[PDB]
This record gives sequence, C-alpha cells and structure tokens, in this order.
Amino acid sequence: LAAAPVMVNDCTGKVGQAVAEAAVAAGLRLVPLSLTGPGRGGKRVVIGNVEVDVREVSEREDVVKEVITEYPNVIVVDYTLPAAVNDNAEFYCKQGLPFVMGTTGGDREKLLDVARKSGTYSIIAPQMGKQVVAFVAAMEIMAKQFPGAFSGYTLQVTESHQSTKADVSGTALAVISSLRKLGLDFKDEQVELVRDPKEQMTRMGVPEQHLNGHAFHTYKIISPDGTVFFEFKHNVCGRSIYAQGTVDAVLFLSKKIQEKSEKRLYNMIDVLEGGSM
Amino acid sequence: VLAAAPVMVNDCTGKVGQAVAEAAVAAGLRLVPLSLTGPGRGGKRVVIGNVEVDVREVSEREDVVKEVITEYPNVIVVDYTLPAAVNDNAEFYCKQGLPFVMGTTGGDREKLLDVARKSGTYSIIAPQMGKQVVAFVAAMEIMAKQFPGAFSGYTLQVTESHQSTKADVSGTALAVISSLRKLGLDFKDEQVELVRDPKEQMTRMGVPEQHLNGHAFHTYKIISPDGTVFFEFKHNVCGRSIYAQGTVDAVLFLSKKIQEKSEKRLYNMIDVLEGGSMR
Ligand SMILES: NC(=O)c1ccc[n+]([C@@H]2O[C@H](COP(=O)([O-])OP(=O)(O)OC[C@H]3O[C@@H](n4cnc5c(N)ncnc54)[C@H](O)[C@@H]3O)[C@@H](O)[C@H]2O)c1
Ligand SMILES: NC(=O)c1ccc[n+]([C@@H]2O[C@H](COP(=O)([O-])OP(=O)(O)OC[C@H]3O[C@@H](n4cnc5c(N)ncnc54)[C@H](O)[C@@H]3O)[C@@H](O)[C@H]2O)c1
Ligand SMILES: [Ca+2]
Repeated sequence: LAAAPVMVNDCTGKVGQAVAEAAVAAGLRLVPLSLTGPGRGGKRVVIGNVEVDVREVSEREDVVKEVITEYPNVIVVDYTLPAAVNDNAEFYCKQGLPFVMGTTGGDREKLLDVARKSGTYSIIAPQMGKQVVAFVAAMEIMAKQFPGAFSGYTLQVTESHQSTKADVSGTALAVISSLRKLGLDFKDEQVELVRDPKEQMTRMGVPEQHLNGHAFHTYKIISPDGTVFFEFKHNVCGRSIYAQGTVDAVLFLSKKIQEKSEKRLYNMIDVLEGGSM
Repeated sequence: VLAAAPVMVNDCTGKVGQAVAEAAVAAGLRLVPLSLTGPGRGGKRVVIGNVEVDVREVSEREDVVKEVITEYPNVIVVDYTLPAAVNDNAEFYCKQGLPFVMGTTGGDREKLLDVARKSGTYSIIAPQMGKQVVAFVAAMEIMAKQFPGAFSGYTLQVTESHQSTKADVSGTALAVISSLRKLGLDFKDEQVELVRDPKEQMTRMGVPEQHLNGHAFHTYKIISPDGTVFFEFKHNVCGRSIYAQGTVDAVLFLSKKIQEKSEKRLYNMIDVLEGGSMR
C-alpha cells in the first residue's frame, strides 16, 4: 500500500490489539512503538510478525519524537479510554500528528473543536464499525426523506453488551432518534438491556466466547393492527468490525493527506462515501 | 381532523377494494355511497361500516359519475379493479376530470402513466401501496448509492414467503437485492430462497395460520467474511391492511395537492411518503 504507517495507542487494549492485527494483515506498516495507559508497565507484544515496544504514557514526548523522526508520515490510531480522549487529542493536534480517534467518551464537543481549530487531518468517529454506520445512516435518511412514515406503529428495542456498559448504546440512541422522526413514540428508558449471560446466549444468540466483547441490537416496528412487522438486527461479535473499519479510515485519511485536502476533519460517513480501498 | 375529499372506491365488492373502503370509513373519510363493479357483475347494495353503498354495473358508469359529481364535486376515485380494466378505467377518469388513485396492477403501464400526465389529471399511480414497505425499499437504495461497496466481502442470503404458486422473486425483494449489489454483495436473483411449504412458512417464517394464502414475508441476512457480524432485516405483511392504510394516506395527500392547485399532477407513493403523516 501507498498508505501512511500507523501507530496504534494502545496496542494492548482489546480494540487497540484488534486494530493492530488487522492493520498488519492488511499490509499497513505498524510502527513498533505504542503508548499504554497510566498504571501499565512497559512491555513487548507480538502483533502478527511485528514486535511492538509498548512504552509508558509518561514517556510519550520521547516516544513521539522517535516515531516522528523514523516515520514522518505516521498516522496515529487512538483506542484508549474516555479519560484520555481530550488530552490525547490536544497532544496530537499540538504535535501536528494526523489521527484516527475511535475511543468513545470524553467531551465530544471539545474534541471536535480542537481537531477542526488546529487544522489537523483527522477522523473522529465513536462508531468505527462502518457497516453499522451505514445502517444507522439509512434509518436517518429514511427519517429525513419520509417524516412520520411509521406514525402509529409500536417500537421495541432490545440490546446486549458486556456488563461493562450499564448504558444504552450510542448507536441504539441514534437509531431511536431517527425512529422518532418516523413517528414512533419511544423513550430511551424503554430500551431493553439484556445483561444476564445465560439469557445473552440462549435468547440473544451471543456465543459463549464473545460474552465480554459483543454488541447485539434488535429493533421491532409493528403496526397498530399487528399485521405489519419490521425487524432490524445488527449483531457484532468481538472486535473485527471495528478493526476493519479503522483500516479503511486510515486508508482514506492517508489519501486526503497526500492530496492536501482543504477539509481536515472527517468522520466515518465520509469514509463510507469514498468506497472500499 | 382530516378535511379531505370524499372517496369513491371502485370496486368496493372486490377484496382489496372492500378493505380500502372499510379502512377509509374507520379512518373518518367520507365514502361516496356509489361504486362501479366489473363487467358480468350485477347491481347490489353493500354495507361498508355503517354506510350503504349502491354498487352499479360498469355499463352505467356515465350516469353513475354524473350522480357522484353533482353530490360530491371534490370526489377522488380509488381504483382497485382488474388488470383488464386498468387502461380503460384510467382513460375514463382522465376524460371526466376525475382525480384518481390507481392501485390496480397490470395493464399497459406506459399508456396508463401517459394518459394521466397528458391530461393533467391529479393522480397517484402506484403498483405498491404498502407505504412502509416502499419507504424501506427506497431508503436501502439511497443508502446503497451513498455508500458503494460498504458490505464488500459480506455474504447475502435472502428468504421470502408468499402464497404458493408465486414462482418469481417479489418485485420488492428484487429491488432490495439490487441495492444490496451496490453495497458490494454478489448474489444472483435465483439464490433467493422461496419458502412455499406451509409447515415451514409457519414454523420458520412465523406466518400465522390464517394468513397462509395472503402474506408477504421477507428476510435479508448479511454476514461478514469471518462470520462475526450479522445483519438481519425483515418486513412481514399479513393480509391487506397495509395496502388499505396506504391508500387512505395517498387520498389524504392527493386531496391536499388538489386543494393547493399544485403544478405537479402525477404523483407516486414516494411523493406521498415525502409529504409526511397526515393522520
Ligand atoms: N469506535 C468504536 O467502534 C469502538 C468499539 C469498541 C470500543 N470502543 C471504545 O474504545 C475504547 C477502548 O475499548 P477497549 O475495549 O479496547 O478497552 P481496553 O480497556 O481493553 O483498552 C484501553 C487501553 O487504553 C490504555 N490507555 C489508557 N490511557 C491511555 C493513554 N493516555 N495513552 C495510551 N493508552 C492509554 C489502557 O491501559 C488500556 O489498555 C473505549 O473507550 C471503548 O468505549 C470504541
Ligand atoms: N398496489 C398494491 O400494492 C396492491 C395490493 C393488493 C392488490 N393489488 C391489485 O389490485 C387489484 C384488485 O385485487 P382484488 O383482490 O381486490 O381483486 P378482486 O378480483 O377481489 O376484485 C376486483 C374487482 O374489480 C371489479 N372490476 C373489474 N373491472 C371493473 C371496471 N371496469 N370497473 C369497476 N370494477 C371492475 C371486479 O368485478 C372485481 O370484483 C389486482 O390487480 C391486484 O393485483 C394491488
Ligand atoms: Ca359482490
């Protein structure tokens, strides 16, 4: 590939590891340095056939000078923790480092502000499963073109995630928001969170190996008389969809940088519009 | 409050025509108590809700329409007849200046749309009136054009159930598959799995036993190369009510366009969806 090399912070996190493995398998160059979180020690990890020197976040200035002098065209991929989001972003923007930020949480308004204001080439997208982004944006296209089209219908929404998210998924909320414009009446509190593993397996169909990394959503829309039934599901096991979307985002941003686009801040919709590469 | 034109349903004795009239009445549209039935059917009085409809032979259609027009000048005609009557009924409506909603399938569809456009008659010609199904279809296509190859590498299975003897993939399924191809799925029309065994229609598609001869259940499954991502979309229709309810909406939409004197005369069900809910 004519694509920029990538530094994945943190390649020891669950999604960060998946991204790095997918980047390597795809034929991107993985920078053999990574930054891990506060309270984690230095270590050597194997990603494919690449040995990555994982360094403490206290060393991040030194580490980035080293990455920048050896890999000037580097793009950083950030899958860290909500706590690090705005700080990592300000760090990348101050250093002129182009980045793909997949980490959720943080102050999303300040995040987008700093990236746009500095004019740093970036993709900031809290859902990098691009196929899920396409479904979300379909529901919203439907919602914009055809307001009230399901007026009078009943909505049920059910979803399953690791019991490390007490909360309704951002994806579910965004879809429900479109469904309201389609004339459904449904409060966020009505989402049915499935959190029992027995039930996640036996009723939602989540495989036993994926109980701690999955995102299963079901939306049902039923007419007042019960004769019309619509059902939409998007069920993700593990993290490969996030990994594969991140690779595409890096390939897209690579090109924008090579071309010197006027536009600097992109999202996953922009990536989807460009097609598969 | 609806404030809509009164409707004449031809033929209120046909299966879909009756369903439309009953749904119109229950919704609070005014049903004109005259209807036209097909050649070889006799005159009769039918009850639609608590409205007694004088069903007249199609040979009397000149007399019938003069009677409807003098009591209900703002009438909109809803046509659910038979492929054989489509082009003739349409030419009749356009000659008389009667606005119409044509739900009947078949006929020469090019001549049909030509006569309506040429005469400048307010009309909705839509061979699929299940508006919620139309909205889903049209979304998928917009999505598909916006996001080319987005599911490139994924596998597609398509299953659908209809009354026995449907040999051909539903026009709705084909249109959705066509969008799915633009999203990078590689899938021939022949690979649609027609479910036609009633045991299987019930046990596997969920079709209720009473609806085995009148239903349209579709399932689209999209799976990633590694098998870890599964998308499933279903749209399942039992009987005729979705067509009835969409016809009411079409009449409400056309009513408004007529009241406003739109420059545009010939509309379809996409145009109705774009106009929003009116109930
Ligand atoms: N965009 C998406 O599609 C998507 C999908 C899944 C998860 N996520 C999000 O991505 C993030 C990571 O999820 P996960 O399941 O990989 O969690 P994880 O805890 O396994 O990994 C996060 C890693 O980040 C490290 N870290 C913390 N602060 C850091 C810093 N300042 N610099 C470098 N590394 C730091 C931690 O030590 C940890 O190993 C979460 O915010 C999660 O919500 C996003
Ligand atoms: N747009 C849609 O989505 C949709 C949905 C369901 C059915 N349909 C179509 O609607 C049509 C009617 O279906 P159905 O089950 O009600 O048919 P049906 O056989 O039950 O009734 C049709 C009626 O039309 C009458 N008729 C024939 N010629 C006529 C004329 N010149 N004027 C007045 N009446 C006349 C017949 O006597 C008959 O009773 C079919 O072509 C069918 O494909 C369309
Ligand atoms: Ca009869």
